[PDB]
Amino acid sequence: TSPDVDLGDISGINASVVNIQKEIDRLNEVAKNLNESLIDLQ
Amino acid sequence: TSPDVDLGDISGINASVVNIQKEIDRLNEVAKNLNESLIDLQ
Amino acid sequence: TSPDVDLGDISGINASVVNIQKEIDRLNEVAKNLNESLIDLQ
Amino acid sequence: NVLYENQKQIANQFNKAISQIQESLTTTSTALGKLQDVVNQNAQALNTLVKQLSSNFGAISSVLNDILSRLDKVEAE
Amino acid sequence: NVLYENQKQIANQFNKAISQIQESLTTTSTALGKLQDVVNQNAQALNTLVKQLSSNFGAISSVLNDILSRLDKVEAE
Amino acid sequence: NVLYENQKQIANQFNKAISQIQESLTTTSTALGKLQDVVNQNAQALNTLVKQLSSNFGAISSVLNDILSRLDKVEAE
Repeated sequence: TSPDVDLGDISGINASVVNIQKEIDRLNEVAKNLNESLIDLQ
Repeated sequence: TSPDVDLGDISGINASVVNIQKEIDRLNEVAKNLNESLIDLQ
Repeated sequence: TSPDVDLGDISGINASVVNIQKEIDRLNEVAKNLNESLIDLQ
Repeated sequence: NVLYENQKQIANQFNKAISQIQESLTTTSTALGKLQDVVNQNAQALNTLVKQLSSNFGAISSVLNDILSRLDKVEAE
Repeated sequence: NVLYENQKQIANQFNKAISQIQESLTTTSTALGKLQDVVNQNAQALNTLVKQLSSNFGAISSVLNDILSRLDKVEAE
Repeated sequence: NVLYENQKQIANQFNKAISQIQESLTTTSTALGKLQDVVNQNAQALNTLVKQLSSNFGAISSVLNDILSRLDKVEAE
């Protein structure tokens, strides 16, 4: 009377996603804002 | 008359590679170029 | 006389972990150290 | 003239250097975006893979158990 | 007054710009930390997956071979 | 002397700060390189995994179907 095979359940293994959009966008903004940190020496 | 097993074909699942070498290299260059943005006040 | 199934051994496939903690920490430090690169014009 | 051009020295450098820094920031932003995109694609790939694998192991399990039961009976008679 | 305020021009900009740069550095650091965390979690997931898969293929292999041997014998008699 | 040293104040800071910024850029570059390397290694691992899995499921499928057909015939006679 053969025992059940009993394979392991892998369905709980999950890969996560990253969200750094806030940071990416902010870097572009800080770059644009360094325009009005430029000097006009007159 | 047993039906075919019909497993799902997983061979179309692909992981992508990233190429940011241009950016990595450019950061090192901009760092080296900030040498001649240094002041000699005389 | 049926030949052995002979599945491929996948147990040598390994994903690597990254360690950039030194760099992450150093960026925060350099940010804090740009306080005493600020001018007091008197 | 001398110390009036000393204030014109500071300005040419600080301007040019900010141009380099602005470029470094957008380059960093681009690099981070490219990493986010691949990291997330590969996450998706892995999750899809787990789905399909979990399906396939269900089927395999079920069929193996059925075969074992069938073969047991055929051997017992 | 004129060229004394020319040294007060340089200072207001350089101060404000360092404030922007300091922010850019901590933002970059935060982004890198978030990528390190996900990259490593997904590495772990993959390694766990390989463990479990290697276990399951061992079992499947063994059972298939047993079935094949059993069926061979039953067909040969 | 007073406002001539006011132009020597600006220079000591801007120089030292550029030294910090240059360091921040090479540190960022190093961090991005380390992430690119691991991301790509783990991509490779995943793709290798899919290859081997697709091979193994082919074999498993084929063997299961053969067993089922064989057992059908043995039960029908």
